[PDB]
Amino acid sequence: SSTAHKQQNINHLLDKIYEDTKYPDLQEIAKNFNPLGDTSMYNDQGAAAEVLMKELNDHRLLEQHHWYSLFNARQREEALMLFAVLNQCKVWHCFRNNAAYFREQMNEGEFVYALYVGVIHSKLGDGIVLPPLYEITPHMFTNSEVIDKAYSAKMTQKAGTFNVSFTGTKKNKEQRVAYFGEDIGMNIHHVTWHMDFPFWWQDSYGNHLDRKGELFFWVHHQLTARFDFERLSNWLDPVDELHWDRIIREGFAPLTSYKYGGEFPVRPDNIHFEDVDGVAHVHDMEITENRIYEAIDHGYITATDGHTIDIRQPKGIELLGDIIE
Amino acid sequence: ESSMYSPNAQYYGSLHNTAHVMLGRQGDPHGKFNLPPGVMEHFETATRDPSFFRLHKYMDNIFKKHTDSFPPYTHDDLEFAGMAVDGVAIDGELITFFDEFQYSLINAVDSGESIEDVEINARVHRLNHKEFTYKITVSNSIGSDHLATFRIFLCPIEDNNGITLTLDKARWLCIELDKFFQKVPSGTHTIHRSSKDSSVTVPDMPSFHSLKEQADNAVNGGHDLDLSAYERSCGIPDRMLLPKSKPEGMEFNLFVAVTDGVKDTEGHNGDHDHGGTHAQCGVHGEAYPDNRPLGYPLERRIPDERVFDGVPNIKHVVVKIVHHP
Ligand SMILES: *[C@@H]1O[C@H](CO)[C@@H](O)[C@H](O)[C@H]1NC(C)=O
Ligand SMILES: [Cu+2]
Ligand SMILES: [Cu+2]
Ligand SMILES: [Mg+2]
Ligand SMILES: [Mg+2]
Ligand SMILES: [Mg+2]
Ligand SMILES: [O]
Ligand SMILES: [O]
Repeated sequence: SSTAHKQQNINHLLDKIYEDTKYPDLQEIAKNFNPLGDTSMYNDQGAAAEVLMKELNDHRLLEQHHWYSLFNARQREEALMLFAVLNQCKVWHCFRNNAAYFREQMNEGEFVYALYVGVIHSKLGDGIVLPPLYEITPHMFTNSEVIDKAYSAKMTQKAGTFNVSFTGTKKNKEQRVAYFGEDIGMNIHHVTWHMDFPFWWQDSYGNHLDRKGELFFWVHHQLTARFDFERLSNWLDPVDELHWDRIIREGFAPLTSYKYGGEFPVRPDNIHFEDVDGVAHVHDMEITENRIYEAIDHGYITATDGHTIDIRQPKGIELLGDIIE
Repeated sequence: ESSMYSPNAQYYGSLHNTAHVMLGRQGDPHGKFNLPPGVMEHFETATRDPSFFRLHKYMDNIFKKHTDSFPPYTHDDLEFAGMAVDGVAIDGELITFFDEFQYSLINAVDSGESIEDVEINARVHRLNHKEFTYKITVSNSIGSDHLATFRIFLCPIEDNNGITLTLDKARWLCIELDKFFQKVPSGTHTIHRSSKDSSVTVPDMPSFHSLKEQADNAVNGGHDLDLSAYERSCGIPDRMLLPKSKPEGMEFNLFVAVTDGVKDTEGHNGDHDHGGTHAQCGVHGEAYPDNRPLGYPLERRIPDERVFDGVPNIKHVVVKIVHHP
């Protein structure tokens, strides 16, 4: 319940995340703790814990050892159910005990996500430093070749340090700027910005995220402008913009893999967008784009009942970030 | 090409000449717009058009399939017995720059009946380079002096992606810088060859004004006119002997092959004057003086660089060319 103990608890919870916990205290908690045993530890008197326990007891949660994507609606909903519990804990023993309990029940990708945003958005997390995700889930930051050498080092029980090279070949001019988007710290900057300012945030979680929609515009504007500065530094032209009715010129082979789920897929050069089953038609993206530009060129956003919300004012850019993200 | 030497124009047609017209007319392919022929339809103008070089690489690759079909040269094919190239060096820096050149536009304008001419000139910026001297040290361990052909090429080391080229990947990219025949005395001697004497290049043409002045002065004074110091107009301009290179400098391979001049010039005399442009423009009124295939010894595949490295009469060295902006 002090910062040293909280930091150690988090360190332990995130250690060797693909395996059952090796810490005797956390194993005991995962075995014996009942998230519904004392609802006085929650600000919602157990409402969020009841929702998550029902999903768990009905065998409706994603299995362990499976890929996780925050953009997958149902998997995100499951991670946010655990976030919701952690976010309701009044004191650290509630936060730690629920984390230990659900670590052993829930998918590891969902758990890591929920624990990180739980620490970030709870006052109980104040003073904790989250370990870098590239050491908690290295597969998401390390190409498959190096992971295999790590797998080989483990299979052979020999220590080693292995050099990571950038993806692609020298024939690929885009490799000239791979040090930007592949930098592990740039990746942590990006994930952490979205953890700090999540698109799923609702103020019923406890507070408002000030100017979030405008900061969404700004942080990505700066990523784009910074990338273009690297291109300029490497005798490359600025990036083109995507358009739904034109080819995506530059393909990509990540040469990276999930821990569970297989290799990340590749995209060939010069492809037209295809409709994605279960997601959207390309035409839907064009219509959505058109509707956003209609608001911009009207000078107002149209509310659900048809009334106008003026955006010809300083908060207009923020409201646009709200509707665009 | 095709030329009137073609044994069967009815069947093989005229790929290259027809392609000049096909490309030249793509701005008005059906004659609907009354446009005149394109720049590709004149030898004066064809190289102005970027597509000239795409068309001529296409044609070059046709020839290359034939030249690639022969067996690679062997050590015994290439060795000039008892002739070693001990060293290749250049006296003077390899430096390029742009300077100014003027020519008259008077013939382009319309002259009035009994109104006086006025001087009207164009001033163009043209590539140029400083003079330099090859120093090729050769050891003749044959028991007598021997005629030798010195063949000098400039070859890329790396491509535009910074990838180091094999000899086989460089050879078709090499540019001819010189070819000359010279008696090599017994022993070790350094042959000196000025850049200005290249058999690949010819100087800038004398102006029309200068030719009029010289002819008029001779006719009006009853003097003989001796223009024999003037060279032919066929040949790479002296000023363009070297590629522009970069202000930061670029490194290239300077390739020197010394071959048996008695064999190469058999029937064409190694003492006779072969003019100043015989490498690509031949000898006016005479047979071509070098019996070897054009491009020798780089015109066949070199899959095994060890073969060339084991031939004492072949040597390449790294040189640097700097552009002065
Ligand atoms: C890995 O990189 C280090 C320094 O960056 C270097 O000392 C070592 O030679 C490299 N290892 C391999 C196998 O190339
Ligand atoms: Cu983002
Ligand atoms: Cu031609
Ligand atoms: Mg599945
Ligand atoms: Mg000459
Ligand atoms: Mg050899
Ligand atoms: O040509
Ligand atoms: O040509």
